[PDB]
Amino acid sequence: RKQVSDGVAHIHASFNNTIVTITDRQGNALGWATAGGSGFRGSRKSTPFAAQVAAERCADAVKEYGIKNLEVMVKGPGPGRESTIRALNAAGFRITNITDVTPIPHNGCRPPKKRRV
Amino acid sequence: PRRRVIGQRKILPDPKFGSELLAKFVNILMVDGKKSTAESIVYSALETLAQRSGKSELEAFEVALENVRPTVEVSTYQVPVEVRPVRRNALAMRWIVEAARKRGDKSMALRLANELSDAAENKGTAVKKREDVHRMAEANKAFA
Amino acid sequence: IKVRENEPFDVALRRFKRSCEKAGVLAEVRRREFYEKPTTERKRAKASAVK
RNA sequence: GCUUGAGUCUCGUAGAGGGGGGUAGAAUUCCAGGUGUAGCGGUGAAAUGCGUAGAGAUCUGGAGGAAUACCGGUGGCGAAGGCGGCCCCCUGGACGAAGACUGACGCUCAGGUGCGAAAGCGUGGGGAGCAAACAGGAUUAGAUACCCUGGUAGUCCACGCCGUAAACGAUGUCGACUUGGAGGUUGUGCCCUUGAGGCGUGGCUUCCGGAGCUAACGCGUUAAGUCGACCGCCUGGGGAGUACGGCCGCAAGGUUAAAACUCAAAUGAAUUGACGGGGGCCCGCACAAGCGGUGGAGCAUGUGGUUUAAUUCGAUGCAACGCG
Repeated sequence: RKQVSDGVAHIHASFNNTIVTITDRQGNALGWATAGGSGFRGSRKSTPFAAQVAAERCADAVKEYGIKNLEVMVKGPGPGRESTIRALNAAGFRITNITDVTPIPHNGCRPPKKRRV
Repeated sequence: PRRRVIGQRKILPDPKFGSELLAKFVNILMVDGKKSTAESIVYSALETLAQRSGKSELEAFEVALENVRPTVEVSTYQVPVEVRPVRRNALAMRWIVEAARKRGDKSMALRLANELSDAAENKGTAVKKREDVHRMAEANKAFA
Repeated sequence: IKVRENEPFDVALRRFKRSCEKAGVLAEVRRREFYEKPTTERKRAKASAVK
């Protein structure tokens, strides 16, 4: 179906969850998979293992497109992200670019207070 | 074990088959320092195991014990960790013997002969203990 | 940031991420505007950097 | 009168000094649209919350507000509060080089006047994020908290008020003298520059230390050393920086400022120890790895209690309870 043959893997690692979205070069999503949607709810959805099985599961569900090349775009910090791109070249993809696209303000908005734990 | 790294003591092999593996199996089975009784039970049970399966003695034992050896075992985290080989077959024998004590047959040689026979086609209780351990270490795979 | 595919490679192993953004810069902008704790955190950081 | 104090002029230097105006780029939120699909978010774990009315992720376009990553530095500037993108306009101070000029014009300062973070107040705007109050979810014995999800005043602008802070180098201002070392920053002169040069002379500043001082801790040419001038303030702890009165303030409150009564201490620095849900290193059947027990049953024996005429006395966390 529609046979795009090149895409972008936007991986959005945060501290609590990694969410991998495989799209095309136009930016239209072709299929996604989160670490929290792969079993292991909770303290286990923020691990490199959960991110890699999230990326394995996002490599599935884009078989209908015949993607061979993809760029990787990485957001946020997280226990994910590093393992995530590994799972992508464990799934036959030719990984072309690895950009880190974490949003950094140039002293913009005030961050929240928190955490007197 | 706080300080002292240790050696280990050498057990005498089995007086019928020369197997230190099976010698540790009669030590796992032994209660109250009665070794003669336990080796009688092991010779009877493995003798009917060799007669039933028709293979041989300690390769029927080695198959029936090969089906129950654990692969890996498990804030409070239950991490999976790879079992050492001596601990591997030590756990194998402890689960066979414990499950054989759980059974409801007549004699201990029949309970353990039927438990090793149920472990030869891996359908007994010790294999459910191994699958249980492997479900715990398989569910919690996310910690390494 | 960006690293182009090499002609004969298995792992890109980009270190672009490490030299700048991940470790410090995003973990710093998770928490409060002070003016006060940074003046003392930098004061004791430059007072610790001593022989 | 005089120039060694103070000041003026010439030429430059560095600077987040101030006020006004403009602009730029990242990011957050919102709105509209494309793809796409079952979760997202959150936590120690959860739930509230958002989501098949299509969220989150992702791309495009727009709006708006605030703050200005990197440079960034015990770096700089300012009397202090404080001041951080870039550009323009108006403007204050400092420092340096040589020379000229005035000629003690100086120092401090009670009352007085001005400036004075943040929160707060008034009027009018603005309102993206954050967030007192507030609401819900948790946690808990309770939880009017810490944690989570939302969230209003406020934070932002204009003008006025307030007038305070651990407004702190807890160190008033001005001047003079008194061994050193390593830096930072900003001027400048000289000398093969023949480096990542050399040698000097100023301004501000950081760390360590000598004499000296100090209760000690420490300060140590930027003094808490050695002196001089003027000011401010102190006189045991509490009551109390409170009440009354005055002045100020829209208010909140600010400032000035007692007494009765009560205690024989309150305090500073340092020492020894003990302790810590502080840190480092180390041990023991301490935990872990195992095996067998106890707690359940009947009996033995000891104890507490009860009973009794008496149920002899003693032992009572560990280290009393088949103990004397």
